[PDB]
Amino acid sequence: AHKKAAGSSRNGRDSNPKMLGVKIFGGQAIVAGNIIVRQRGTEFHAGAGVGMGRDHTLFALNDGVVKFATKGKFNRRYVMVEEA
Amino acid sequence: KATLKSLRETKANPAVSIFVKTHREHPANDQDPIALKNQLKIVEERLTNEFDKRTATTILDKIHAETKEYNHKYNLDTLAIFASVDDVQLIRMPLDTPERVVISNRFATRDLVRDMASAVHYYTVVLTRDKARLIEAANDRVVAEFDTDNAKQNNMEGIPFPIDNNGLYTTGDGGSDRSANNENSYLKEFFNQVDKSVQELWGEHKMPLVIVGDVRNISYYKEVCDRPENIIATVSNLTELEDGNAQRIIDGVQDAVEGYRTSLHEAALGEIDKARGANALSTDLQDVYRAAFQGAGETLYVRRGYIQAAKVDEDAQTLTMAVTDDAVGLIIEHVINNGGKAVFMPQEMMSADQPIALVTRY
RNA sequence: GUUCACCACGGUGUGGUUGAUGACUGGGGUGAAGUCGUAACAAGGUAGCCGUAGGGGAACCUGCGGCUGGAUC
RNA sequence: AUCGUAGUCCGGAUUGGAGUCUGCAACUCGACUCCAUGAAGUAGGAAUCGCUAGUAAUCGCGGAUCAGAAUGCCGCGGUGAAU
RNA sequence: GACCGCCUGGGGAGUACGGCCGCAAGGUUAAAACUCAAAUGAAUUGACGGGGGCCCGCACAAGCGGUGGAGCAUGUUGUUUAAU
RNA sequence: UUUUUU
RNA sequence: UUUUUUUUUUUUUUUUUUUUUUUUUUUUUUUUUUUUUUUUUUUUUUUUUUUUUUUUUUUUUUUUUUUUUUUUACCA
RNA sequence: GCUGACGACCAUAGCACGAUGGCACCACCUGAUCCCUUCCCGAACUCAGAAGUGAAACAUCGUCGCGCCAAUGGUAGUGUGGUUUCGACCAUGUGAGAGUAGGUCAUCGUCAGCU
RNA sequence: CGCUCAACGGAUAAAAGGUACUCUGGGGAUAACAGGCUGAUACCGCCCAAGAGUUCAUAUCGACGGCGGUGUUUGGCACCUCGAUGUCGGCUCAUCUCAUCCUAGGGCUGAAGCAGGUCCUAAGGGUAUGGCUGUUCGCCAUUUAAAGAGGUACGCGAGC
RNA sequence: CCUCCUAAAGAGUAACGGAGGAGUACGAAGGUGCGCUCAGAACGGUCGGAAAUCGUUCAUAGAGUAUAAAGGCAAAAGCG
RNA sequence: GGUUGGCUUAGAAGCAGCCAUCCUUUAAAGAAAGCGUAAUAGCUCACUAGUCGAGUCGGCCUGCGCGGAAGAUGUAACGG
Repeated sequence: AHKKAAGSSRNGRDSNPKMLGVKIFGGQAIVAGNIIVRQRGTEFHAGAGVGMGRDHTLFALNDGVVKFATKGKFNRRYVMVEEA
Repeated sequence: KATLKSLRETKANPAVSIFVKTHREHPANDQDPIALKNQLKIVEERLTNEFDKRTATTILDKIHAETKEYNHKYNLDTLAIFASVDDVQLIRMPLDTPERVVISNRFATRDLVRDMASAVHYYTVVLTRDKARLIEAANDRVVAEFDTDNAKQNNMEGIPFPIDNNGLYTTGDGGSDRSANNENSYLKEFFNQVDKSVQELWGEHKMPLVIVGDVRNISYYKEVCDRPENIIATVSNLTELEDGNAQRIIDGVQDAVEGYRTSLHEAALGEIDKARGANALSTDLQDVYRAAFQGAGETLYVRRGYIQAAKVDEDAQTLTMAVTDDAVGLIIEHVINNGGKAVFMPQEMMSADQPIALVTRY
């Protein structure tokens, strides 16, 4: 092992996947209760027709069509459920 | 001013150089005070004879103010005193010189010149089946040990010293069996890696190296060395290669270092012969002095204790036989001052019939 | 002349005695204002000394017997 | 009479200012005077000194040296113990 | 007076070596080189004793007041200076 | 009871 | 190498819990002494191996390196 | 024409600088009895009011100083098929970012009030 | 409500070792030898030229760096062989390579001569015996024109 | 078990790959209503300074978020 | 030709190194591009004039080539 080089650096940990991301994309039919976005924080904000859970899950409050839009003064990404 | 780089530049008048043979052990050093007294006696008498009594008295009181606290139980081989009208500098030397007094413009520094010309700076590679060490050694002292806290090992592409033999066979893994009898090959490759580190370090300094170790280890290393011409000595009777300290190792290599210095002095004879054949060697004291004073001599070869008094004048460039107390000292001073080299050859290698030679530049 | 006998040289072996040397080691002596202590000389601060044994860096200590070449009594 | 136990109406160093003398001359480097300031110091560790009676302790007053410059030296008396 | 033993400067040394004796510890017989001008005995005069006896002094004890802590005066050391 | 040295 | 143990005053050793640095021996100055010991009084004295890091605050918590000890480093 | 409320939109809408505005409106403003305020404070919140002023704020207007937006062309990358000296290249389909020219001192809706 | 059942889907409430005295079933699914792949390391070569060489980079040597060749050291991998491919050294007997040790031909030289140093060509032959140690090697003694470097299952145990 | 990367712009995705955390805390640090806005810098100011508290002016957050990291956070999810 | 430019250095004279690149006779001639000397010396070069007489010089890019290029049973690195 001639040059004293190889040695202890123990990091072989990693957490399990969380399966986040957009579940229902823009223009899709949706029924009330369907989860649209699983996220950490409000990467997307609930507009009209969609609510937010305690883990920032966005879900449909009513039936319709999912719409994504950027709006407001903060240029926030919003997801809406339009009655279409 | 305790150095050769200050004694040659302090050009006083009168400049008195006194040399006393001293002894390191008791009761040999019992007669060191008497020797000092006798040398100061002749110093006083000559100073009064050649100069005025007032200038002898000031110099002698200055010498006495420095020699009154001298401890003769800590004497080296020689006690040199360099006195002036204003300053006195006494130094102890491990060189042996013949007791004498030189009164001149400059301080008699040929013994310092000889001591500095005998200087050998070298590497010590200490080998073992389990490890390698590297020491830098000047003459008889260790300069450095080449451990973890060094600058010379900071940017290294090889294994830094001290190098452990962490071979797969030494730890018992790796893919080899003892019934294969690969141990000699393993030792050879380990010593090859050791030589790689040695060459990497030597490229930045380029000094000769002494190989210390078992006879078999030295053998393997010599067969594996990438620059075996730079090896000057091999010692195989040095003890405690792994635990003993660097000073102990350097103490144990001193016999081989002295043999190396002797070999260099033997080699100087061939260059003297080449100059003699090329008609560029002067051996008469007059010719040697003239060439040295006019800066024609590049190498001087003295016979290590060839003192000679003469009448020297730097107007007609003449040197008549006896005055200057050390005409050879003046020749050495001129050769060194004009950018030459001085070599103090041993008595058994330079004949007493021709005790001085000068290889000239033309 | 030959042969045998005696025998000098010389040879072989194995011892004895003794000179010079020998890594290393034991003590003795000399040499400086060295280090450690203070054992003895005063009752020397535990009287000392003799034999002997054990012990201890070192003078020494301790036991057993002996002596006075022991002061104070 | 007052102060009434306080770093004070204790202590008087140090510093600022203004002067008087002596002396050719007071910056280095004099002594006094005045005003202002007001420092440490609240009884002193280990240790250690003098004293047996007009003594110790305490209080002043002189002199030599000396133009000026004693808290030192040499003397004088006052009060005056303990053991 | 008879016979026997022993000494011949101090160390080295009652040691070494060799014998003999001893289980051993050791004993016994017993050198040399070298080294030093002394080493010793008895007595004398002193001095000294963590020897004895007797005695004195602010020596202690019994007391009074201090010094050692502060500031200042003065002297010394050390340091510093051209010199202190 | 505990006083080493020069 | 690996796993543990640690690194602090002159030395050898204590801490520590995030809110601080310790005995002892020294060393320096005193004092006793004819003078030195001994002894007695005073004192001084810590980048807490280094280096990132966390904290308002770290010698202390994390991480790295570096000395130290140990204990291991085996089968052909 | 202007002002205020609520919105669309979320910098070509912003910042900076300058000018205009007090008849309505708005804002400062006056006072602190009362409602209600202050871990203290009539600062803010609140109430009761019109002596003053458009100073500040605000609104509007002006500009290119900053910001912001931003082509065209080219380049990089890239799906598929092929080749390759493994850098890439060819055919086909796509095609940035940066940068440049340039643009920008917004545009609209509902209601009320003064003119 | 009671688990560092933390080997965290938790075998039992309850549990360490040794075997060179060993044994069975298997594996070239997987190590030790040798082959293969690779070439980091190694060895050899070349490029640049700071410097040393008294002057003078390039007679000789070549710092800092760069680029290759070989398979050749130390390694990496686990492809072959575990219904067996015997390990080191010696002996005997070899065979090949050339990066040449001697002998042969050369250029340069800090080549006067004698001796060398480097590099080019060259593989036809030749290329010690002993002391120590199991040694290969290595050191040492004495030689020789020289005592070459390697490959061949680190050639060769159905040859010892 | 959690966070980031590897992970090739949906998800998922391995290595004895590269980096860090967890095995809790809290009856308020939960609910609601109401209210508020941070860090830093400069200037002025008693002790008081580089930095305490006070006043002013800039300041989309360069702070905070019980804790690792990521993603979020002005209707603040931050602070009373 | 000033002139061995100055400095430095034993010596540094165009030519170890450091600091300028000036002037003069000029058709031209560097305070010198090399060899050389211990240093000078010496031999060349740049440059100019003459002779001859027609094309010539050196960089850049691109294609294909050359050297760099040594191995082990036998050619043995187009299968022949």
